[PDB]
Amino acid sequence: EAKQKIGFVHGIDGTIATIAPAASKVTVPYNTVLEIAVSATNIANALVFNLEKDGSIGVILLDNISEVRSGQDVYATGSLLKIPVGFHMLGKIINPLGKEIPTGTKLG
Amino acid sequence: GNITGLMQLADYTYNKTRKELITAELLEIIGTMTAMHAGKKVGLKKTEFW
Amino acid sequence: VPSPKYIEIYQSDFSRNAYPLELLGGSHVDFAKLLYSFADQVENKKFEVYVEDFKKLDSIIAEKGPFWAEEKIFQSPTFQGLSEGFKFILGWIQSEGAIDRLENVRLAYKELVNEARKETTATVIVAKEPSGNDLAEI
Repeated sequence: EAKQKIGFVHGIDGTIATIAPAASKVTVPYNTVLEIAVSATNIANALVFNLEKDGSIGVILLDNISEVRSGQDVYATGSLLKIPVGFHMLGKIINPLGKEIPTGTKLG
Repeated sequence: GNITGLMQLADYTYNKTRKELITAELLEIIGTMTAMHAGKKVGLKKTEFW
Repeated sequence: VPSPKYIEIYQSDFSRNAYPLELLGGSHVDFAKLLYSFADQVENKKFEVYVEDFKKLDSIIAEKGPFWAEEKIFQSPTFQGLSEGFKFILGWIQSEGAIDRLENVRLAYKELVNEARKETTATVIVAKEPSGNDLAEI
């Protein structure tokens, strides 16, 4: 399994991130998910909110924002946001990314 | 008949000041947005320097 | 000092000309398109010349620290090895204050190089040291 990158993060403002792309041939769709490699182990998902003429991607961050730094790489999934779905979800609370939270197949 | 006149006069002053307040919030926001962009206005400046 | 070929190209328009690739960016696209236009026109498609200047500059900064944008790039003892067109463009960037946007220039001139020569690269960052079995297996 090989991932596909588009660029790195130019800057961030709290929950927001702007992207500097590499290999300007490549494009990204509008409302796709982006996976940021804060480290080789951990990965943060994000969404593409807008695009610019210069070549850049305004992105909204959804997890592990504090770990984000400038100079990190980005990858693209190539699909809209989606969550696990089905009858196997009635008894458990979740995060809107589907991550089940502790407490004391199909996608959609 | 007098209370109604006072009431409509207050309904007008309230509904007018609500509009002036909404417009004022827009002016403040657009003033901050226009000031940021005007100060942050970027140009090429392809002119001689040597 | 700056040759009139660079002054004529500079005062003339260059961005609307034909290039190997429509380049994405803001102001930093011109600093690379002008390097490519010099390398293509006056230096006769000797692209790696300016690619060496970046390789030169990566060491020159280590000899001076990050306070090298202050210095006029023409007159200097360390910049003597640089190309005049490259010096002119560093001076133009010095005037515009875009010198913090340097690596976005080399990364684009590398694209135009890799597309004109049609040489797509593939970086490798393998191990604490390399080996022969994996150098032939990878």
